[PDB]
Amino acid sequence: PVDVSVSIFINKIYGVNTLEQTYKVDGYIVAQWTGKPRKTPGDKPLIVENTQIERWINNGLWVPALEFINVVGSPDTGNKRLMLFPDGRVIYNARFLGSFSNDMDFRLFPFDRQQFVLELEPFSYNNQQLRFSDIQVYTENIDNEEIDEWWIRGKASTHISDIRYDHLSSVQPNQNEFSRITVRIDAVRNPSYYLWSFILPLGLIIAASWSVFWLESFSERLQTSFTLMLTVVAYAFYTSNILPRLPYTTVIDQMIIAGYGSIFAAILLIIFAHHRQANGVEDDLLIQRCRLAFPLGFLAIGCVLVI
Amino acid sequence: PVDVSVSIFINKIYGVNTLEQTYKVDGYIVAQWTGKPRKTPGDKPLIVENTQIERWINNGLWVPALEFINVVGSPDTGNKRLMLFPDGRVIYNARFLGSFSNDMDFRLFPFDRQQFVLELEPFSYNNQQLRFSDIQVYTENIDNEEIDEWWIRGKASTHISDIRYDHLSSVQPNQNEFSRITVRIDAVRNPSYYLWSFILPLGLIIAASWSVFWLESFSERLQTSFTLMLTVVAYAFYTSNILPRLPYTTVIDQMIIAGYGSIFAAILLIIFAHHRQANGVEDDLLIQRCRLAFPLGFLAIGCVLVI
Amino acid sequence: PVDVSVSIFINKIYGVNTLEQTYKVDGYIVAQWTGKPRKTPGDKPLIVENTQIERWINNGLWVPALEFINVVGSPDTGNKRLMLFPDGRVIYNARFLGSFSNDMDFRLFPFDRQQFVLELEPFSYNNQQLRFSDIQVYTENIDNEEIDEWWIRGKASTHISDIRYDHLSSVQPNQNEFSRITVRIDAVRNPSYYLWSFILPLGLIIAASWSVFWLESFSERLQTSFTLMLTVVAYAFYTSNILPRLPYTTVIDQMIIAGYGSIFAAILLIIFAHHRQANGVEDDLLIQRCRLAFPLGFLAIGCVLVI
Amino acid sequence: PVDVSVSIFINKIYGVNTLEQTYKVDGYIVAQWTGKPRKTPGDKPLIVENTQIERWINNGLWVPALEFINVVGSPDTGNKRLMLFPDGRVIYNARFLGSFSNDMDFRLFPFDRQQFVLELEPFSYNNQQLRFSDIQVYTENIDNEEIDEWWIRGKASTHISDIRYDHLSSVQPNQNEFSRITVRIDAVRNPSYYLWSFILPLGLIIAASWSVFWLESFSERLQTSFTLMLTVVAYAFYTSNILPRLPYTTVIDQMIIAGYGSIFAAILLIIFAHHRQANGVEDDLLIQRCRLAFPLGFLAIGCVLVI
Amino acid sequence: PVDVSVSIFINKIYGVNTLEQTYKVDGYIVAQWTGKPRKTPGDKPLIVENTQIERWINNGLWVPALEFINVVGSPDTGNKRLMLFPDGRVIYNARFLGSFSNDMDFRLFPFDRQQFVLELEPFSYNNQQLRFSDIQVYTENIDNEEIDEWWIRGKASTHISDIRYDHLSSVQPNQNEFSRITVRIDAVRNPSYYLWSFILPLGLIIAASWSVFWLESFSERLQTSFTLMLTVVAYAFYTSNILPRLPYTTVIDQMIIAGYGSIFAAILLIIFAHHRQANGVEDDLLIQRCRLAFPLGFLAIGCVLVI
Repeated sequence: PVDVSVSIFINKIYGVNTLEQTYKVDGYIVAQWTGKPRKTPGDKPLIVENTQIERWINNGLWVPALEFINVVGSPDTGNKRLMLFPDGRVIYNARFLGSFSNDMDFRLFPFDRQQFVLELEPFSYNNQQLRFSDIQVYTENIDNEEIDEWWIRGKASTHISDIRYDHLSSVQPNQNEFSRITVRIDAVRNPSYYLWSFILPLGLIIAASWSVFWLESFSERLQTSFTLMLTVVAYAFYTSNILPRLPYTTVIDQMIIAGYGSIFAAILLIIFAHHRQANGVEDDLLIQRCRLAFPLGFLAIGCVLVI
Repeated sequence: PVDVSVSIFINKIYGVNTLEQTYKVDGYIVAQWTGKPRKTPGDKPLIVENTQIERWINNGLWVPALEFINVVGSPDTGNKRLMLFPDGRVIYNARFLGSFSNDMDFRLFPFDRQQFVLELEPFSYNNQQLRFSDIQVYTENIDNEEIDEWWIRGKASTHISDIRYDHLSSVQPNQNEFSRITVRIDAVRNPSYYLWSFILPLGLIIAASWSVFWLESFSERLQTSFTLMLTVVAYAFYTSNILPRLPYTTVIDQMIIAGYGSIFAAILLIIFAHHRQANGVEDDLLIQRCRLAFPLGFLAIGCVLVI
Repeated sequence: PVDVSVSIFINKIYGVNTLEQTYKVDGYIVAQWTGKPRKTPGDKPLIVENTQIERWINNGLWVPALEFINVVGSPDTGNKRLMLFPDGRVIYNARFLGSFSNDMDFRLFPFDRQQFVLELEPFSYNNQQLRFSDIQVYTENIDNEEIDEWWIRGKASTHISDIRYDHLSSVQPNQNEFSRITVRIDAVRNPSYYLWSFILPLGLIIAASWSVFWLESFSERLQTSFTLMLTVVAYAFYTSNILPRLPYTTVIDQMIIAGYGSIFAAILLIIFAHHRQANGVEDDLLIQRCRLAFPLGFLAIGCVLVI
Repeated sequence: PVDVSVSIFINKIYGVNTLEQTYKVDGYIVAQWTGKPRKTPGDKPLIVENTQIERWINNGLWVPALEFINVVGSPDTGNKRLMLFPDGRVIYNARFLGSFSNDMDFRLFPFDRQQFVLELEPFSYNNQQLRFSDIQVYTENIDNEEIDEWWIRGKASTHISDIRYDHLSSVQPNQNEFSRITVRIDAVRNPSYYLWSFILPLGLIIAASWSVFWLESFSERLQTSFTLMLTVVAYAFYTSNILPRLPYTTVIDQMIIAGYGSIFAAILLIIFAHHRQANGVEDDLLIQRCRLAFPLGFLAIGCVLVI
Repeated sequence: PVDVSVSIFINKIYGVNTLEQTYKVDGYIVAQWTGKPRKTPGDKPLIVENTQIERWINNGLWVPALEFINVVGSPDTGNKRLMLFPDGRVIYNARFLGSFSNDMDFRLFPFDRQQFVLELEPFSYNNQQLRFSDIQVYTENIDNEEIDEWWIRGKASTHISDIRYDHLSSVQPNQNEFSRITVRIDAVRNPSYYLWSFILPLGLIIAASWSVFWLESFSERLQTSFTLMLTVVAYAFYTSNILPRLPYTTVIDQMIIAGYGSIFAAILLIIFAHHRQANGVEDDLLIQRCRLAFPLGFLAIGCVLVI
């Protein structure tokens, strides 16, 4: 089991496709291992660049293919470097961009807190043939300055795990198990755009839904309420292209459903108020005085639907 | 006919393009076959990695090209591995991403139940030259946890079929027939997003279409009904970008057509009620009392259009 | 002139980009020719797979490059096969996906009838050096089952034509002429989605445009008509993203222009009716009784604009 | 200075990205030059196809790389052909698709007249090492038949120019200058779609803006005018996705700004008419009679904003 | 430390993805260095073109890989040239397109002033093995002519810096430090499109929000205000697809929030005016006379929200 030391320098994280739960990570990967000693020209290390490492591999030099488990497709790799040292150690540096996938949990879409996971593993060599000793992830080029769409909180957690595989049991009897590296970078979404553009107008429209009751006759109350639905429909088609589709309901969508329930509540109370006239002569006072009780009640409802 | 054992490990299924009936499958494919025995360095199996299997193929090593029948383009393959054993068996492991196509049937778009089909077949070698013995599909990394947009129900069904070809009859007289593997993974769509965002507002708008009749004069009934159409038009341009185009009509679209038929029904009954005045003096009572019969009738109509 | 027999197996046709008049065709192409006889190992034909035909080509084996004339870019080819027979014939099988272009005529966009054209031609070898003998196109995997967005009507017509070129006259004096194969697959669009979602609401909105006249006073007639425009504007921004842009006007767009002309017609008749008051006292009866003549007249107009 | 004869056969021009000022050109390029005479097998010219010219180039055959100056990225080249003649001349044929860029001037977006520019130049060889003798551009497969989105007017103008470079002065003292070919194909946009879908409804809405004044009281005039803005806003979000963004204002956008200025003009005249009541008793006649002077005045304004 | 002279000719800058803070730069890069003298055929410099430099690199010729630090993926390189001189100097010319990233600061989105940064650095050779002497950036093909979406102000600033790396300390003890080149091209956005299409209608709608108060009764004031919200909602879904998402609020979005605050302000003053009736008989004069004080106050507010 040859010892391999991995260093992952995360250049930048961007392109968080919330639709597909993918995110593009750019960076560098550096693998250090020690093999047989060899003769180099001088004591200078021998640097082999891209479109030239492949000739050394065809010659018989051992370069492992450290794949990414959670990647989409194949990483659009850039330059690659191979330093052969006269001491006997080999350093493989590479630049990678990749669309990585993760099980993002969108419980609170404005206020989300996920982790970007890079999962690195040897493709063919098991634990008895290649073992990852340690990884230090240099998340240093990543920095939040309150303009970034994701605040990257803290450092990056590194984990060296050992993973067995069911599908390699048929081809390998007892050694079908691979070493693996998990790099988790905890990030929180910047909620200020959604707070200042997609939530405050819901508050204004729901306040308007409270203020619709101030009219003293029923027909233009109905016309006002149908104008409102339209308004709520227009702003519901607004914010229909920013967020993914999940079984449970994200915060913007409870606000939209709360707006729908409000406008309808207005419908049912004005129809009931029109039908409180038992003989067509009794006025509407106790149910028409909901201009201060219904607003506070739906403030409580909205406080529930935010918490 | 050399026996080939195939193991397909489905890593993840995503990107279901309902527009094009394509879906991206990531995974690994492992082909086991047995050829002539050979001399390897030691009893250790010889592992040949990517950009190095091609040299062995050019040397004269037999590696079949197991194509995907239902794939879009060519699969964006990643790392590939070839283990040559001193016993005499060869194991070809490969990582594939592919846009696969299937005849998806969108009878009930919120409540759909399809199957993702991976169709694997040798490209050039017929049944007399290469026969698939067995396939076990390790659908294990796939798991539903009620956040996924598709619930993957049960295991994956495997089928080894034998398929003849008409276009290879002109070039091969009697042996133009190929072995084939069909892997079907039954999946059901998560309907909760469509139920809680795209169907309940139809219920509210159609209930509003029922409540439009409570006004006691005809002109602002017409103005209210024209406001409503607009509302139904706005929400009909909503949900115009989520679903494909088919000959028959999916559940959201019967709800939209039902809304159109409702609003118009409101138009025709209020024009008829205005024209029930035979001499301009007869009032409208029996046709204006549809605030409790028309709603239940269209509840029955909606129950038909959901079932 | 070596005789080449071509067999094109159309796997599936999809992705009809009406914007760009391109469509993606997946399939296989099989070229049969006869050259010098050669010695093969045994009487078994020699099969040469992908990333190995190129070595035979570099050795000196003659493989023509049968290009597609009407393709966009280069076809994303998959696996390729070359059978060399001891008899003396060579069979080149290949799997191709291509974005093909054609002069689509969108006279009736819901009810369109076009033909998908695959135009195949040798890239460098003229008629005196390579002649296409016959083509049989196996359009068999293509089948309509009334869910497909295009019904493929009948078989595929094959045509072997002879095409001269002006730009190759300067480099080739008398033989600048190439053989060519045209494969035309006649298809008709499935109109049921457009009939049941994009035409019937025009009928409802135009019927509403007829029913706008039932109001007995002029000001709220104007307000209703301005609400209607908005409605027609909203549904005109609907269906603005499904169809291409042409000089002449497709069926949906005559319906939209007919709706605009209707609503305006309503404007001009109500302004004229308000101005039929010569001294401000004469009522409006003969021009206000267009609730049964204007609807039938625009039924005739719509029958013209559909036929 | 070796003489190179270029023939560019433009197959088709499409994909005019007005957003990015790029357009995709498909076609063929044929370079004729004369070098040292050579021995070929027979008097038949020797044809070298794609993935085989590179071996001749590595052998020592001189093939220049005729780059495109105004291309986006690298051209997605297809098949390439190299005819070596026993006489001594070499013909390099190639099929190219490219995203080409040009300084498109969108002064009149419905009625635009631009030119598609293909700029071809040797990458490394200056004028003293490679000189373009003549170019004839065979724009023949391009034809307008009044369905195309661009009418291609006339032939293609060819220009052989000589261009110096500042950045190659530091590496080449006196010969840093390259020959160049400019091919300009003048095209005019098909305006009929914009005339019949994006300009006539502006005329109808502005005519409605003229007809808003016919109401005899002020409050519902204001409500009608606020309905109108909404209408103008809805149709202003319509046609927000077809055209690029420029400093000056294209014809659709002067029509939208003219509509905004109209509706507001209606606002200011009805507020002024309500404020012409000096003591609340004086009626509004001279400023309310703008139902025939304001429409003709804004006909003149629109005639200015079209010309 | 071999001296390398770099010349970067920026052909064109376009495709500024404000969503991803990426921009596509096309251009040429020319590296001059001096190595061992060599024998060339004649005194003519030896030019080695693309798909032929790699053979010289495999032979043993030293060509450094000058990577881009801030690039997305790998640059879609085009033609490459290598001039070997008999004097002893080597010139490597290359054509590159790249998606480059930068920390764009969107404080004033119509009136933005950023800088496009190209960051060039040797991939493997440190300062002791390769040192950049000087760079002159020939920003000459870039020119503004008041049609471009970005005005490129002034020349391009060049900077030769020295950058240490933490992740290369584990593999290189004392020399882990690389020379680097930063090219900054200051650009300002063309604001005229946003001024003439996305800001002036906000002024008109807010002026309408001021003029809503002229009605003399409360119910249709409320209906007018609900029509207005809808208007503000429709134009708020307008301009929802042009700009990125940031923590702080860009100029269009303060205008949208200012419009929301206006319409609501109208709501609260008309509810308060209706509630200033202490016994239902006191009229509303002092709070209804805000048709000239509220407009100027919100002119001051808008002057704050623009400055």
